[PDB]
Amino acid sequence: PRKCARKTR
Amino acid sequence: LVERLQEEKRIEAQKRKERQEAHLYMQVQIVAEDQFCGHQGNDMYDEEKVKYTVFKVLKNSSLAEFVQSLSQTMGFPQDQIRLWPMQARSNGTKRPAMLKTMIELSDNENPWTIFLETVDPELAASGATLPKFDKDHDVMLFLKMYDPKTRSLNYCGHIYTPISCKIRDLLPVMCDRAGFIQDTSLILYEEVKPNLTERIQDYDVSLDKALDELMDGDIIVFQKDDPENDNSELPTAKEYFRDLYHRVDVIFCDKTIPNDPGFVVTLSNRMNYFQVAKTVAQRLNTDPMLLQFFKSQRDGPGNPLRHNYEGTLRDLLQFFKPRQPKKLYYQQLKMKI
Ligand SMILES: [Cl-]
Ligand SMILES: [Cl-]
Ligand SMILES: [Cl-]
Repeated sequence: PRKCARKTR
Repeated sequence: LVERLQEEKRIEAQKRKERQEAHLYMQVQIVAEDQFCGHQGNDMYDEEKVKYTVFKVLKNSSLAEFVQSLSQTMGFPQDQIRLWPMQARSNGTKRPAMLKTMIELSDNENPWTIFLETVDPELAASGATLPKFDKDHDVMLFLKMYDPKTRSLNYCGHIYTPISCKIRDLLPVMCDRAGFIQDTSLILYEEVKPNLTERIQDYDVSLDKALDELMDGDIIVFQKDDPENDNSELPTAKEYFRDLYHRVDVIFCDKTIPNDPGFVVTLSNRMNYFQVAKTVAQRLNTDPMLLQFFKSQRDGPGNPLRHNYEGTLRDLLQFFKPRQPKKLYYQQLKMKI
């Protein structure tokens, strides 16, 4: 499992 | 005069060399966890109220240089600190992010602010150390406990956990940091951004799946499920953050008392004339009718506000800049003649 690299909302 | 007139030339000489050089330098603002305690708002601290350690650093200097200057200045070993640059995001949050020239690392930002994790010097005196962090398999999270009785937030520090860990597996720690018994029933939220506080329903899934858009510096808010608080004015963290989003502190100066420092009233952006007037009256032990408010301009009272005004407090305050302290002038009218 992984973290996202950037938020988008 | 003779040697006095040389020093006035030396000062203009040194102060102009510094004016020219100042583009080569950048501010780095170091903020420390102790500044997060007590913060009642969104994200980790108030930009305005927080206290920084300030570094003047060559834009093209290296990180290792900074770290060294840092560890030696702050008094920590180089391997007992971790840097978490603060990152302003599109969604209106600023968060610690993960971590060549300093200026390129700051993404051209200046002042650059950095959350400096260190070990508590008290706990390090008894063998505590900087926990390691698998930048790929671990995630750093921030914890807040909301108390509906007092309607307050209580910072509960941070944690390092494997991303693959179940939400349920973190409950023991939240319970403990909050001073609650193990297996106390908790309601959990992701503080996403201002006015968005999403409940976490499935506790039996990994952190990757439980929070939307999982990143380091994400914030989980939790609270008891105490029945005494259904009663409360803001029963949940969700409702608390909504109240907060629409919240604004306004300063009221009596135009007739020149230089009146005024007093601060906490209002809502979605109030109307009646609501504004009535609140301010209850503070002054007077009738709303007897209050005339004046619009905002310049500095000084503007045109008089008419009591049939149909707008909102937002509308009245829409010409104030982010850092500008929100003030409105009023005055009192006579009861009889
Ligand atoms: Cl809204
Ligand atoms: Cl209201
Ligand atoms: Cl008129």
